[PDB]
Amino acid sequence: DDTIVVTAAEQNLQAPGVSTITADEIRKNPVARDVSKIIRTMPGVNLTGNSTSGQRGNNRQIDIRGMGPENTLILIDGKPVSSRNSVRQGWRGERDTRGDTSWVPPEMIERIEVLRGPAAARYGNGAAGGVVNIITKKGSGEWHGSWDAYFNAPEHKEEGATKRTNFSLTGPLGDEFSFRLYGNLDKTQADAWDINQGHQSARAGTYATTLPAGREGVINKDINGVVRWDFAPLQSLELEAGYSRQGNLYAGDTQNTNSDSYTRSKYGDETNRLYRQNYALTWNGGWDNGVTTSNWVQYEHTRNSRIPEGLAGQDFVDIDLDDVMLHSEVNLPIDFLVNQTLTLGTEWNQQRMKDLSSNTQADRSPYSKAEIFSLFAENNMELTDSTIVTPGLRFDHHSIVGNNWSPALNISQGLGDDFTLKMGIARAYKAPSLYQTNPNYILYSKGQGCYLQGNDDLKAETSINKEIGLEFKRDGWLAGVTWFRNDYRNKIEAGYVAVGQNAVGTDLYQWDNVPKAVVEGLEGSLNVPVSETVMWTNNITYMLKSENKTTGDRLSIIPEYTLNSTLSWQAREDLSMQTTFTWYGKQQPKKYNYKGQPAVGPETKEISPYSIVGLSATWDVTKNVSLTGGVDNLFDKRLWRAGNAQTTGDLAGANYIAGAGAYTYNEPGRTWYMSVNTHF
Repeated sequence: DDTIVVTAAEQNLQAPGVSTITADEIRKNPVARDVSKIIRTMPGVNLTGNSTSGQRGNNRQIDIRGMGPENTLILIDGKPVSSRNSVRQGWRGERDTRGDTSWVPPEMIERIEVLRGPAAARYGNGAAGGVVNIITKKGSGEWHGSWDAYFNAPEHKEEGATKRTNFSLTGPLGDEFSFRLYGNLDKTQADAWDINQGHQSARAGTYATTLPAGREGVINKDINGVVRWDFAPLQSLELEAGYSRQGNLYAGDTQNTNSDSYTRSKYGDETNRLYRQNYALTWNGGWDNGVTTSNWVQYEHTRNSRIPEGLAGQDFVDIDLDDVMLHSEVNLPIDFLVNQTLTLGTEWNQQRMKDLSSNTQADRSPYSKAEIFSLFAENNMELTDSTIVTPGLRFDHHSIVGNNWSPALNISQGLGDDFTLKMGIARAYKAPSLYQTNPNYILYSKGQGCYLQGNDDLKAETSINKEIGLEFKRDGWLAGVTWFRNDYRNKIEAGYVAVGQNAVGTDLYQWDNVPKAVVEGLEGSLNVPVSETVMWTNNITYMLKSENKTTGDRLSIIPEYTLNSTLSWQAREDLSMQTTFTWYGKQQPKKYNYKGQPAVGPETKEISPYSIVGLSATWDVTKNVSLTGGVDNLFDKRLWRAGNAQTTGDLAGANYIAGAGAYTYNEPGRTWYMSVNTHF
């Protein structure tokens, strides 16, 4: 019998908490400044700030199932992106990066895999929330190429516009060789410095001329090369090198005085930079035998050169991150008593950091370094014609933190009538950062929270993630309901109790483990082939629970439910159109302030449910030219950041900024856009 069973990894793409977005979907929904705009329309995915304090509220990233953006792991072609680790995390979880879903130009994406909960855990370190694996378009050995451009146009200028243009080339490079090359340039203007004027929370005294800043701008440059050697049947070697330069257009958190202040002297300048270099060597092999192997090595070098903000107690300060990842694995089809494919592998990862942070403040440390070594086995077993079980175990040894065991089990059972029952459970793993495990890494906050330092005795974060799903599927019909729950263990947050004062009576805290937190909810999907030419797709997500069991507070600020819906019409064979609709449930902020007291008055403001609609059309004029036009936010529904979620100062004193509650971000208004794709 020659029916091989698919690998556990492939099987897992069928888990109820996995979604795929195609190049076609991407081409019809042109992205402006970030592809997370399309990733967030998947069920169980939200766009939210790094910190539930509302700080850096206009820097939103992909959050999966309410676990927080920090818990989403991004891979490019299966390889982890560590770049975010060159920027230190703040006291409250804020992180001054643009996220990791903007390294790959949108037009270069073949497809996107979004894995959530149990399916995502096998990827190891960093996957507590989920995995977003970005797959690039591959070349075929013959000449092909593309030349594209995109730009939008906000009806309200305060809102920054985006322009993007890119190209790719691929072809034969000899006998057994080939190459792919692509380059990208994009620019997104920063929002106007006074965009939130007339919307700022109440403030006074030293804060009265201050305003909440809008979104910061960005400038991207990228170049990527790949050489592929197809030396044997089912045998290839692939060498990749790439380079990206990401720069900001400053606005900050309070780009606001009406005065010509420090905030206003930088507004629009590049004050922060990221240079990312990645190099990879990949060996994939196959045999008539059924056996496959995948072995690669990646070296990622990231430099963060930023102008520091504030003080303690224009010149760029740099931080360099080095990451080398080794990965090796074989897939063995096996006929024991039942058909099955055994996967066996190992990974080695080393990360080095070189800083320029000693901080007098009257702690000096040059490097940081850590290694993770891993072993893992997975098996995909075909128990019956309708029954599949995939058990797995991953072993991780972290150089500072020790051993971690991560078991997983996903089951799939056909129930007849094109109905399926699916369940999974897995233990996720996230190791603390070079920063959080370093006693030398300190942070001060005017307060006495006073000083916060590393902690070499931190446990890794862990998470038991579960899901049960029911799905009906056929002929373009799809209906599904999924229940999920994560019991999050040892989340690393700023500590809740001093560990002793200093040489002044000044209190010191550590990064520490929160014992328990929970996230629970429901996911639904509904696709209706309305007509041979008309499709209607929908997904809904509803949150039952989000909570840090230690503070009793929310883990992430997201809509209580989110509904996404697309209605598309294939009018001509070369012409389509679509309308897009999203509806958000209400957004409730934190319940308690920094000193554990109930949020009061303004700090408690919620955003009511709201919706945004878009329309767009794509016309393939020739098999070489495509034009796409659309408008986002058809009804111009807008939101403005009013400041951080909570009150700073004293409402009854002379100096203060009233809290914003959940109004921590700008939803941009009606916007026109156009896309021109040229290809062969």
